[PDB]
Amino acid sequence: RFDPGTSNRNFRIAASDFGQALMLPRLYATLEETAPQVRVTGVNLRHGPLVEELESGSIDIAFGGFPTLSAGIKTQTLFREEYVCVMRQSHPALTHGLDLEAFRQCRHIIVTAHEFNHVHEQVEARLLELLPPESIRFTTENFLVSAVIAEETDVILTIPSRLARWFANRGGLTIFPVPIELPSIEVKQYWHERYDKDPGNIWLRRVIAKIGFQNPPAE
Amino acid sequence: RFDPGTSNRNFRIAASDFGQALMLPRLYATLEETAPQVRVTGVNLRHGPLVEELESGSIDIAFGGFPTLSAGIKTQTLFREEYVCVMRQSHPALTHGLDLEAFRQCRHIIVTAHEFNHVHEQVEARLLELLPPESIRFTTENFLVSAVIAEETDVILTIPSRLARWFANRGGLTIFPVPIELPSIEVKQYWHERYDKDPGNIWLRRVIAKIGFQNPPAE
Ligand SMILES: Oc1c(Cl)cc(Cl)cc1Cl
Ligand SMILES: Oc1c(Cl)cc(Cl)cc1Cl
Repeated sequence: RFDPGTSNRNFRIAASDFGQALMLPRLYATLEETAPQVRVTGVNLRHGPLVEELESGSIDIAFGGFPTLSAGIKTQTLFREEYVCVMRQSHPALTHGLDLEAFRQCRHIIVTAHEFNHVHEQVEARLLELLPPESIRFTTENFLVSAVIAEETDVILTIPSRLARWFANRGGLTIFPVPIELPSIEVKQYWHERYDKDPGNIWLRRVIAKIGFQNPPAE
Repeated sequence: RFDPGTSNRNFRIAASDFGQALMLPRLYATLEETAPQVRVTGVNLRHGPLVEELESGSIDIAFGGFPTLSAGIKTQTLFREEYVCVMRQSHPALTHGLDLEAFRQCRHIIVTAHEFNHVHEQVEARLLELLPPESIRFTTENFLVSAVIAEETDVILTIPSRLARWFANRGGLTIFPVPIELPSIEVKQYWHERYDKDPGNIWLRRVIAKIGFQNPPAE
């Protein structure tokens, strides 16, 4: 039996750093108003098979796009996302703009996700195919790290538009279209069928389904 | 064995997400001007022994504070850091003040570092000791994630002052002293003695030793 109003359960959500930054603030009001002793922990993605973390209960929900989670896994598709490019407000390419070749000759920072089997790996692969190897100056596993490096140096960064907009709304980056075609991605929450009937998991699942991920955090 | 002006070597630096965000932008000018094909990859901290990653050449340099790195390891202490608290400018306790009692009754997000054996674990331990368990609403392994969440919710975040001051520029955090006695920490670069004589490693270490970590990134 799980009662949100009195529980002190610590829920663990596996997600990229941006996924955590997107999710947790949108849980705050719900926690404050209805589950004041419930704790939520964001857990970084690891190389091991995520399905086993979900099966054992060491992760309650995975939040992201995880193409290799299937067998033994239930899902709810939360939203669809598209990629854009960002550069800092004082980037010298802004004076005359970029055609596709000038883009390829700029310096880039890449977020790598193939080691975590996160759907961003599809974009990573396309960028690695597109770009001259010497054009790639930085690599990182974390989205927020790459965004703040783009604010402080002349590197181009290709990222989900929700992440881009968060920084653009604060003044630090400007957004422009990716000059090649990239897939859109589906972001979902995932749980193991072993916990499909668990009252705590069900509660968190349903809370997440109520979240508006295109809007500011409530309250 | 190594010439920076022509090298296409990919150096891997292990660090917290803030450490990566601190380090890489401060390498950019050096790379642009003296080593245009050298790539730098920020690598997240992991639960396994970091000494083995340095030993195997899997990581070139570790950057941060790692109290369990010793046998087989050479270090250079780069700077000392102290902690502060941040809260968003629209947080209620802003006016009241942040006395210890009011601090304890606020909601907190804690950056957990003990699993990575990073020196922030010392501050983590002090907070967990003083705060009631119901005061801790969120946990994350990522400093930048926690800063985004503090910017967007009424949680209090206790962090290195260099992260706080820089992060408070955009968006709107207010910095407070922590009403707890906290140690300062030493930030160092770490390498394995096996690569003490590797010319590529030597070059990168000396570049790092010339960085002003108290100043903005060059350019
Ligand atoms: O991991 C992600 C999540 Cl959960 C959401 C978005 Cl929009 C992007 C990423 Cl990379
Ligand atoms: O990992 C860190 C580094 Cl490398 C530098 C500072 Cl100032 C703080 C942290 Cl948490």
